Amino acid sequence: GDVEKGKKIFVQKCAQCHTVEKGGKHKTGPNLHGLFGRKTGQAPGFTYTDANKNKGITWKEETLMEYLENPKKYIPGTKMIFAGIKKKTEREDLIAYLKKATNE
Amino acid sequence: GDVEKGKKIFVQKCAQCHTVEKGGKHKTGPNLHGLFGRKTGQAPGFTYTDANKNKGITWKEETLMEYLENPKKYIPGTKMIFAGIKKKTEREDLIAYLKKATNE
Ligand code: HEC
Ligand code: HEC
Repeated sequence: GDVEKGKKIFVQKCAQCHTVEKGGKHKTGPNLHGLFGRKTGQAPGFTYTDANKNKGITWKEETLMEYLENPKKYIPGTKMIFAGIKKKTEREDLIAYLKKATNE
Repeated sequence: GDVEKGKKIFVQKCAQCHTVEKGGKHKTGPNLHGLFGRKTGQAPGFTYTDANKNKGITWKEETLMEYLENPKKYIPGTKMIFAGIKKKTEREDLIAYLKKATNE
């Protein structure tokens, strides 16, 4: 496998949701450091879907190859969920901005 | 509603997938200009999910307040699916980079 190319692909298709650095922060997705040898859905502090939580497989070259070709196929139920906004005043302020900008 | 606050929220939580300016572009999500007083899934040239496409309700403060607190709940089926990496060589390259970066 070609590392330099893989780095570019990661930066374009994955970096937006995942960090790989040790101690890396969780974003939309979980930090991926120490991924090889780790079972699905074990990154401490992250909230996985039951699908990702129960896949029951170990991440490594082979599993990643199948998974990466089509995530939903390998782990039916895996998806990105649009983060809700629980605070009422925040939703009110956001809508006020939306009402103005989407109409100007 | 506090426009100034909504503006910051929008930019930090929504701008990455949505643009609101008239003639704006579609990103991971559709441009939201003209959103109010119009039914769901009406953005020209954007392919929504059947879920978002058939919610049928009309966007306005009321409906937006309920939707924003929990998208999935107000529109069962709305989500983002993880795109696969069709090219076998890219998957290999990506995996090599991950193997390097997640251990170092
Ligand atoms: C956000 C829009 C993401 C993009 C783009 C990518 N992934 Fe992701 N990934 C994301 C989340 C929120 C999740 C968990 C979803 C769930 O079902 O709970 C994941 C998970 C993974 C995993 C598994 C991690 C684990 O089990 O600990 C891997 C290995 C993974 N994603 C890899 C990955 C790569 C390499 C991406 C680009 C090709 C990529 N993801 C993009 C969110 C997002
Ligand atoms: C990218 C990950 C997104 C983020 C972050 C936000 N939204 Fe989004 N939004 C996104 C998509 C891909 C879709 C459509 C999905 C589908 O089911 O087809 C949407 C949809 C909306 C809509 C409805 C548009 C319509 O009915 O025409 C609204 C009102 C909306 N999104 C608003 C919104 C706001 C204000 C966000 C941040 C607070 C936000 N979304 C983030 C993708 C993404």
